Amino acid sequence: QADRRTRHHMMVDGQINPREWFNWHPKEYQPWYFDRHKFLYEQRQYAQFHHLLCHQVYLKDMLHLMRYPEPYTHIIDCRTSTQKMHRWVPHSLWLPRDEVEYALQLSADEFLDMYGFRKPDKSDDVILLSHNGIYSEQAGWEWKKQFFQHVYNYRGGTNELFGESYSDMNVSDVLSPWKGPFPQSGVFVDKWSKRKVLTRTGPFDRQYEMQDFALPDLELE
Amino acid sequence: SYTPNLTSLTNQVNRSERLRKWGSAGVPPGVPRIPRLEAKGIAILHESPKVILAGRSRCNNFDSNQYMLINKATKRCLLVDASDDWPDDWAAFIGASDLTLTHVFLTHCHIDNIINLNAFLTICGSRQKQDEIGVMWCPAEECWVQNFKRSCERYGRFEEMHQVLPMMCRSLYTPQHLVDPVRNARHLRRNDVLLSAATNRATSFIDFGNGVLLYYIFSPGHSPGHMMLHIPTERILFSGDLLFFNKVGRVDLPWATGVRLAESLRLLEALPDNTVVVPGHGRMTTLGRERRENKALQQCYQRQEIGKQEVSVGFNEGYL
Amino acid sequence: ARRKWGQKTWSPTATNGGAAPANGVSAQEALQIAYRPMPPSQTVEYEEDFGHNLMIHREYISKRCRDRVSFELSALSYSNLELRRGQEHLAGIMNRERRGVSVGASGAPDDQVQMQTDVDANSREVLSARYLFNERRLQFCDRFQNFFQSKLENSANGHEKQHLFSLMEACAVIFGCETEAARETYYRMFLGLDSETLLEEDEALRNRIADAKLVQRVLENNKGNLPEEFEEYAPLYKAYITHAVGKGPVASYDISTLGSTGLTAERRRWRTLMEKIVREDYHTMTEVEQMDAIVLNEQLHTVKFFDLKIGDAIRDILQLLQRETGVGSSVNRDTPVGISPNNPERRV
Amino acid sequence: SRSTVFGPGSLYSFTKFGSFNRSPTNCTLNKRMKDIFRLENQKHIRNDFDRERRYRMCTKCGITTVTINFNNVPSARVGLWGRCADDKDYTHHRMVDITQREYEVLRESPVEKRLNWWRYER
Amino acid sequence: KVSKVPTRSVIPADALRYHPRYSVPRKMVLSNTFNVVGENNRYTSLKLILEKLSGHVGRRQYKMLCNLEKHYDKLKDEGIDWHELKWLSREELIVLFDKVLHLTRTERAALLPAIEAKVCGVLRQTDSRHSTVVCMNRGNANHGWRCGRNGHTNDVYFEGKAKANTAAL
Amino acid sequence: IAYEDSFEYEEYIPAGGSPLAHHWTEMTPSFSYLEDEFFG
Amino acid sequence: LPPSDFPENALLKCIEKEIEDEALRLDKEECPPPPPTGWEMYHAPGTSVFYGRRWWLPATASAETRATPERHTIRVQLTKRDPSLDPECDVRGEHFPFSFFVQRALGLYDQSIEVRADFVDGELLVDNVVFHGTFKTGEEVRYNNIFNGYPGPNLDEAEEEVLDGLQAWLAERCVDDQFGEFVGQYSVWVEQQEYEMWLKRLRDFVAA
Ligand SMILES: [Zn+2]
Ligand SMILES: [Zn+2]
Ligand SMILES: [Zn+2]
Ligand SMILES: [Zn+2]
Repeated sequence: QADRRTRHHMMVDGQINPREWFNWHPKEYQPWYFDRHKFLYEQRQYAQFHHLLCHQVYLKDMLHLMRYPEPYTHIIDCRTSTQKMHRWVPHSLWLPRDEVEYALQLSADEFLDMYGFRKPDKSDDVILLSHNGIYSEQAGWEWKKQFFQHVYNYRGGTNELFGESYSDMNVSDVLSPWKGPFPQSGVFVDKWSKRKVLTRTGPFDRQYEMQDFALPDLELE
Repeated sequence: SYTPNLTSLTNQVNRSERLRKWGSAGVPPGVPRIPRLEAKGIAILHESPKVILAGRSRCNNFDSNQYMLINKATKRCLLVDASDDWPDDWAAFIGASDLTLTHVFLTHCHIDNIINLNAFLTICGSRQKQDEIGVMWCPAEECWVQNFKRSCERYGRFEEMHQVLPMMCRSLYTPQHLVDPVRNARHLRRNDVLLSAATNRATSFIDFGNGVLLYYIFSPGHSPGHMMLHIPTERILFSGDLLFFNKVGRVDLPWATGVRLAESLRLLEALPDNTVVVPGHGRMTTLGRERRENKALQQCYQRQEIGKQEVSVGFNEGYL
Repeated sequence: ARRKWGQKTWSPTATNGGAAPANGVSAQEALQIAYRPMPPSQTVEYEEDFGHNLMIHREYISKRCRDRVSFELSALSYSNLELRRGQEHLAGIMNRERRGVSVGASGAPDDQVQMQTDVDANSREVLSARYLFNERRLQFCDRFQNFFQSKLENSANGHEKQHLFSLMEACAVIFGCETEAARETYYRMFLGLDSETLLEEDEALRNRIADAKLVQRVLENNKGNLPEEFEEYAPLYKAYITHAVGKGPVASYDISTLGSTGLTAERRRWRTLMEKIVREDYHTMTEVEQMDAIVLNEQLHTVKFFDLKIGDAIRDILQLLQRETGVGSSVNRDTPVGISPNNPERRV
Repeated sequence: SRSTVFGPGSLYSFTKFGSFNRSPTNCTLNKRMKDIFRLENQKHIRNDFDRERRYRMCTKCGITTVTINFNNVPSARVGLWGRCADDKDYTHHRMVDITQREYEVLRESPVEKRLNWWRYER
Repeated sequence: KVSKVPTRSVIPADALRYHPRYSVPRKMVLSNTFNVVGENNRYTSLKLILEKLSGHVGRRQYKMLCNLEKHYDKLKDEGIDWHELKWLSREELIVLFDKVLHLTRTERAALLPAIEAKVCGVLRQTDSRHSTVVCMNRGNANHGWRCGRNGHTNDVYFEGKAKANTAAL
Repeated sequence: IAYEDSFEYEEYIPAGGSPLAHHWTEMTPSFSYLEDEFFG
Repeated sequence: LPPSDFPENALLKCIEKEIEDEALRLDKEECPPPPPTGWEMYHAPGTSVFYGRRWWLPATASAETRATPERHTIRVQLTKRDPSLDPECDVRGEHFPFSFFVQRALGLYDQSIEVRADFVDGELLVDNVVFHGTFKTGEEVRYNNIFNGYPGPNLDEAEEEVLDGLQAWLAERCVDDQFGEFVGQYSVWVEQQEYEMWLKRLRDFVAA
């Protein structure tokens, strides 16, 4: 807390030296729409995985499968922390997220030995849950990595079913303000390009765009 | 300008800048060719017992100038910064003067200097058909040779895009082509010299003939390799883009450093004041008038006197 | 001595071409520039004698840098694994440089081909993704098509079709070349069929065959029942045998060597077919060559669309972020929001 | 620019400028010109004895190399301009160690004599 | 002859400033809204000073934590100006800060350097028509805390425009 | 030694002032304490 | 210097080079610069402070019976500068600060009038007049603080009768522009003699 100054060496250009060395150029980056309100994997940095997003099953589908279950629509819990689970979703099986990339590599007999329930067939419907729908989304990506044709995700599984207020506790790794990053300590590039990459135009909380080239606008004046 | 990647296309500030600069069009209008109207003739600037300087001002819409040195004895001419929208007056001038074009000097390889270079070489070699013309240039401008197409993209020079530059062809400094045993117009150019950045007053010259020596000076800041011509017997300094009338060259282009431009202005203080400096753009001046009345040199020497270790001078709006 | 700011001590000239003579430098002058006084505690010197001539190599890497300098700038290899990999990493960087100049700029005018590309901003369809040929290559292209239209119009995907188009287009680029050094770079761009990589695959094949005879020698001498093409299994069998008897801590699980005997036989059959069309010897083809021509035509058709599909994927993201925000609008929906479309209790 | 960040053609790519000649097509020189440009005949290493020397021989192109102070500076860039048997890279050498005495008797011989000495002698 | 470049021994640091043409920049005259000092024109100098005291500061862009822009509306609702804020005594500032403004002890600490120096709230002319430049010179009591330089004489609200005309406002 | 007979006037190095740190003569690495072990 | 035993051969050979060319140069003087008359120059070999000292007798009118002798003392501290801020910060200007004590007739900071002057660009710039000890006003005012004593106002802001009376008091004491030139000359010789001792003492430390 208390507004720690950060140990990065970014700086705005002064009022004395000319603007030079335009084979790198920082400018302010402003996109069209806000993405911070959206789901975490519906944001801007995950757009390329947009076709990898699992189809959504909703609350009413989950209540209908609670009341009237199907033999091959497998409800699977993807929550990892055993200290944060307090209730049982009906007709659910426990396959925690951090083991999924190993779990689908097993045979059916090894799946039965290492989890106590049968391995789902690749044509069976699989429905995944988590606290917010984040561990279930990564698990759905791991389930779609293998050739599983029908994989669905209930976004906000436990927190809407049981009414809890929990989270999957995703870190989203951001450097500590004592950790000095790469381009300050290094002779990987020449001194002009090193000074021109480390400069920015404005405060260092917003996003910027780095230009690899620039030509002078001779047609203005 | 630059390559349109994913970040440049999803940026709203890019569309805001392209609306602010160019209005509702959004695309920059290029730098077009000067038409046959509003074009002036070639002027003979200087006549001397040794050489003759013949030039033409505002030969581009970059507002550059085209100069040629003529040796009175050997009948050999030399173009410097070959960029004229009509290199048909120059070939007719050379043919009606009974001159031989042997080399073309290039200060730096920006688009305001090498836009019509293949046209110069092709038309002058075609007139020589009724030994080819060599090119004298600095290899650091290699980094500006490869972006000749991109600069032809942004300034609307589409007919000069798909043209292999003669500085890119195989010279004597390069490995040779291993052709099938069963051509030499483009495979090898024996007349090509590469200037060295170690320029001195002893041996860094070109023997123009009749005892006239042209000392090339390595002076970066506007370009990584920028070569002035100095003729001390004629008091003539072809500066190129380093120094102009009451202004200096730009630094707001790539591979341009302000402290290199300051060192390039500082390596010019040993010439006399009656040396006529001849710039690539605009009107010509003298070095004494630039020592007295140019504010960029005043700022450079004032920053040097007050104690700046890295003096950085340079223009951000001017000539390319 | 110690210098002062603004005060310089003038020194006389040597009067030998200045500091760097532009006219030239003799052998005895350049001998002193060769064996320049580097500090020998941090300097490596190396010379190789190759018959007539010899080449000197001296590198000095300073002491105030080795904690901050990049591993690529100061290529220090403190192990034999770093020696073999650091040389092979610097192998391809140098080899792409000395090969890439033969077809781009500083190449022969018959060795430079360009592609024209145009992608529609709305429909995202590639229009005119052609090559820019000359008049000599287009005569080869219509010599290809007039022969194959005369063979495939009587029997048998429509009338206006180009038979084996991505095979002859890859062979027309190689045909119009005049330098063999620029010919092998196009063979590398077309699925890596150059003689540099094919002799690399032939070296690893003969190394696996020589290892297959060694495992065959061990298993016969120990016992005194095998797979068919044992040279593919022999890197995996020998990695266990050295692990079993005690000399080696790792056995191998890499199955990339399996199928390589039939794979490298197909690559040299692909290369021999590519040379057969350049010399215009396509007027008779064996049935083994006709199966290879159909396979290689579809393999060469998808390698020229690698960059165009990269830009196609970025154009997907461009039209994605321009979509209407929210879950959608009720005007443009076939399904209610809070349920699946396949729900039995759909219409309340 | 961003196209020249990762090699080939990067900033610190020291092989983008050019290659060596590696050919007998020019400068036919004698044995004295080889002796004056020996590494071992220079003054600064003639009185240097604590750095380690390694004498190796290629069995493919037949070159003789000597490397000094490689244990302190093991640069992988050393010998990158080697250009083995037929315009091949210096990853194709397969060097074998030779002693100091048999380096001197093999340094004067041409490459075919070195390869014949390796294959049919010793 | 080699002419020396004319320099100076003692030069002010304002002359070290950069211009892209190495020349004197254009000083465009302010818009027609500033011709008469009115209630719409009075508090534009107070708004920009509170805007700069809350924004980012320095080459490292240090964000000011205390937002002094929230007190701009209650300052102009009372009818007090930035030039009228400098005329208030010490006892009139404790009444203004505690009762009306409810300025906290850290928000009072970020505003007090602007009141200690008696900054002249005169909009300087600039190269654009919309000017965000306030003269940061210290004011004197003889010239109405307007610093008395460049024509800021005791009623000048904007550079290039008329006086205050206190009989109207 | 006058200025016109100097090594700095052989190149275009000026007579007095700040040293041209990006000139090729100032970028040239000098080791004069090892000069007697190489060129002697 | 064998490289197996001594890994610091890049520094020990460079410092042996720097011993000789600092002695083989002919621009240096072996003798100290000659001080003006009366002044005796002390300097400890390890420190960077050198002291000047002379006795003096003022001009005393005939109404007074006796002229008391004075004690003039010069204290010069060598100027320090930080090279870590270069080439970012500007070149720091060379100036020679010194102290001038005046004691009537036993240390430096008891009953002494201390005046600080700066020799910059060929002229003296008198900055402050610091008092130490109990002095007479008009009562007794004691300045017993030696580190944070009241140094007086700067003379740019001081009153005009204070200025012209002080310069008449300073020109009578033979402290002027020619005296400050010697302090600029003696401190250059002192720093040069300390630098060759610094190079000698560094070679004993690194080689050990
Ligand atoms: Zn230019
Ligand atoms: Zn120009
Ligand atoms: Zn070899
Ligand atoms: Zn003001």
